[PDB]
Amino acid sequence: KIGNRTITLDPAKVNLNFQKDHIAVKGPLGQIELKLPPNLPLKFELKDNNLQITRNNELKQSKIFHGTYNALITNAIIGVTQGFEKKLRLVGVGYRANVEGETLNLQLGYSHPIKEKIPKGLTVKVEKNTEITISGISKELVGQFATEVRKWRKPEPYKGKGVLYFDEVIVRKAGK
Amino acid sequence: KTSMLTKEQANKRRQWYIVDAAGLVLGKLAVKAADLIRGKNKVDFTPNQDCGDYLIIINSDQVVLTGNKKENEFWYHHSQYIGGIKKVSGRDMLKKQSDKLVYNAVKGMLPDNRLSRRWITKVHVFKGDKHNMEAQKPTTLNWS
Amino acid sequence: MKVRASVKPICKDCKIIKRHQIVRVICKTQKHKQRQG
Amino acid sequence: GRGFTGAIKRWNFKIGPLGHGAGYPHRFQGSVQAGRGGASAQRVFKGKKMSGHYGHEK
RNA sequence: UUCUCGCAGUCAGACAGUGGGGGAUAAGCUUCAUUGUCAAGAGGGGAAGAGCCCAGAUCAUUAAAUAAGGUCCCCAAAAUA
RNA sequence: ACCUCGAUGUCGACUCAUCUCAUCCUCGAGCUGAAGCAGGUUCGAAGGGUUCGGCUGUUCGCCGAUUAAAGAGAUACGUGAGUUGGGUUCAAACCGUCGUGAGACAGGUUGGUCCCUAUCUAUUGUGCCCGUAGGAAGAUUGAAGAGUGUUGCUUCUAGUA
RNA sequence: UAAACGCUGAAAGCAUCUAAGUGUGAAACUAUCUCAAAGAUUAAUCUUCCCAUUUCGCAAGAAAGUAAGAGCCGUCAAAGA
Repeated sequence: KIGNRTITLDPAKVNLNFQKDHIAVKGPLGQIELKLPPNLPLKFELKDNNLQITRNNELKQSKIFHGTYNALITNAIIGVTQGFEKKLRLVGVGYRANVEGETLNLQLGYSHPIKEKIPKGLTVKVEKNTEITISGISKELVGQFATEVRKWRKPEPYKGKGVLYFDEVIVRKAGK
Repeated sequence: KTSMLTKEQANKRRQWYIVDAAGLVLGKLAVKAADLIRGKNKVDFTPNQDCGDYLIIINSDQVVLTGNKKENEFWYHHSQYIGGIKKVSGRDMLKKQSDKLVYNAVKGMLPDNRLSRRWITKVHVFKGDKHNMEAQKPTTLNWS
Repeated sequence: MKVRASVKPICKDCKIIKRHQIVRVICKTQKHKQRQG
Repeated sequence: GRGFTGAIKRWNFKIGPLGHGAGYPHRFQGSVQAGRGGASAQRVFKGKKMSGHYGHEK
């Protein structure tokens, strides 16, 4: 499963540091500060080119963390080595996007243009006026920022117009 | 008939102490606090007089509680007005008034008594650590 | 979502979730969302 | 300072018709009854609009 | 708890449990029989409570064993796993 | 069939309103057999507000007009030790019926007496003595709360999506 | 912050707004608008002024009770039964 699954390590630049209750990771993409609860039910024995986790006792919280912590560390590793990227497609004839500095501004169905600020640690690339590329090192922050972008405009079932999470299929409705 | 049980006669005196509350829960700390304030733990208890001692609390803003009662439990207090009920949570007290919270918590276990009225005020509750009461040379202790 | 007293599998994609001690059902259709089990 | 004012002016209330011979009293606080008996209200409640000294308020 | 004699008193009961009937195995309702209480007899438990539980009080005790019941504090009264 | 009938005065109309939500509008969210608009739908949601006129003694109820709406309950079918008795429930009188008769109608009909020098608590204002620790005079923190938290139309964006 | 919308993310290798972490969001709530205030006995704080007129009592001023102020009385008003 996940607790029984162990993941290798490629410490070309990545190194690990044990904090009081946190984890300091250094790699190609900045420094990663893993926030974990104090008095950790799990123990992360890290060796050369390998890491294995185990819980010192059997608790439902500990049983959950047996998979939760492993998945979180794996996601941290894949994020620091590659980053988390997402594409948003703004479909609409009058729906247009652009970015100046950290200020991304949109012309939408509202007569009022909408402005938003790029969060720290995430990079936004406006490759096209109808395409946005978010690239961070943490999946949580990029997902939350994508939600903040999409809350202003969402696709409609009658006719696709809004922010698709890289052009998914939607239910088709009709009306004249 | 009678053995003429005799107790102290105005020979009372209250001793000042210093206590810090950071890890104890409200109820199990407050019960012993009340027992110390009334002098219940002492052997020369007299209700005709007072036999308790002074007490000063340090850093009451750090009191912790079990479970989600900081966000789940609520405390009501009614003032005689429309909408006079004030409803508070544990975290709000940690944000606005923890000293008053613990003060009324200890007062709630006090008996309906004229002396307990004069006994609840004998405690000096501070969410900090410095006060003029330190000049009284209190006997610092713990587990009250 | 829908106010009920129980929850049933409306179709084969009606997963049962417990969000904030509240049991709801998520499925393909937006009309397939219920609450109050 | 308006001194001893009336609740009709202190609270700016309205008085109904004076025709049909509707008794002598017309300027009063209205009905102070909310409930009676030891089950519903049994008293006058705190925070009731009543007359008194008017003015001299910063 | 037999008879006689003298003096009576009461019939407007109620509550709780059981078996019911009526009412709806609705009603702190009515009708009943039975088992206990108050009435006619207080007390402790029951948050304070006539009918529930433990229980039946010559008086004085600043004496002991207790019943029901209870032991974080108010409020005497325990802890271990 | 009960604490109350050696007395707990009511139907309504005017005044005072309050609280609550099973929310009517204003607030927010979700689904649609939600092209838009106008919506229906389910919930959180009690801060504010939710009309006028005619008839009925009638509360109610019917009708017309108007706003976003003209929500629903409780407080002794709230509210006379705050006003009125229009009806209602004293005799008085008639109509229709009944009793042969005194009379009665859960029929109509006309009018047909509402007492109070405030004791206390609560409650709205304002003072007297003391406290606030030597006496006096100012300025405060804020402990605690309270008032207040209504909302429509037009235009632009734009007849734009 | 409620409802509600969420990201990561397990048990449940998928997935999941929740379990840890991380948010948005209600005419309601804590404030910001206004009133008011230490009898807030919870009796608080700051500043200012007055002076210790030799000398006592069951504990100190019997006796000169202020150099400060207030009160009694009058004129009154922006007050005001």
